[PDB]
Order: sequence, then C-alpha cells, then structure tokens
Amino acid sequence: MNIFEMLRIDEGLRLKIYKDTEGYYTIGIGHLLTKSPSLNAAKSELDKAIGRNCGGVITKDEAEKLFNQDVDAAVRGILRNAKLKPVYDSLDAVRRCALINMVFQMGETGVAGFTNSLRMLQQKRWDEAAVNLAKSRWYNQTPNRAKRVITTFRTGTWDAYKNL
Repeated sequence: MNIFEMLRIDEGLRLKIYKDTEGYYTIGIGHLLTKSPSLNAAKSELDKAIGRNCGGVITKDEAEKLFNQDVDAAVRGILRNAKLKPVYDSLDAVRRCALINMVFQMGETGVAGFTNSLRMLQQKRWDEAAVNLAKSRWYNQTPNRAKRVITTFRTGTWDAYKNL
C-alpha cells in the first residue's frame, strides 16, 4: 500500500462536481474547488484547473492529474513548514503516510494547529498521541476516516486499510 492508494480509499473518486462532507464544491479524488456557495464559482474554478470547459464534468485522467498535483503539493507543504518538517523527518515510512493524509484533508495550517499531538508523535508516544488526536472537531466530524489515520499512527502498519 502507498499514499496514493490510501488516499484513494479515504476520498473516493467522482467525475461530476459534488459537495464534500463540509458542503463544499469538490471533484475527483477530494480536490476542493471553492468554499463558495456558488455552483457557478465552482464551475469557473474547475475550468481554470483543467484548462478546458468542463461543464462540471471531467475524465478519469484529469482526476488523476489533479490527484498527483495535490499529493505533491501536500508533501512540499510539509517540508516547508517549520512545524511540520521536524515531525515528518522523525517518523517511519508508514506514519509519514498518516501525516500526509491529514495535511491533504485539512491543510498545513490546520494540522500545524495540533500542537500537543505533534509533540507526542515526535516523542514517539503512540498511544498517547492517538488519544489526543481523537479530541478534535476532525475526529467528531469524520470519525471513520479519522480512526483509520489514527490507527496508522498508533501502529505503524497498514492494518486499518487492509480491510478496505
């Protein structure tokens, strides 16, 4: 299993504009288009993103192309972030996948706000970090996905996804 397959499991794949768990306009493999309530603003962002007039609809290829850009952007963001880089560098390959996932979902800034959990991960106190990560809006809002990520940080293995 790898970061791409992990994310593909958590976000799904949709070829028509849809609304995400938070109500925002999204397409493909979790690519947020706008936090704006306008379907029109969405279609506009969408066309700007692909470089053609889509009509609210894209092909598998286009969805993957976006997915590649987003994973790349997520990793670079971590590496440029002063709060995130040190945790990332400190982790094994599997756990690294778990932080990339959080960043993909919630952005650099948000994850960066998990101060106490970031500290425990760095210290490698797995069990404690798992309990603290669960005390968030994130966990309460998307509990199944959050438990998977959390289990990944807790164990260092792909068990939560080998089911799926």
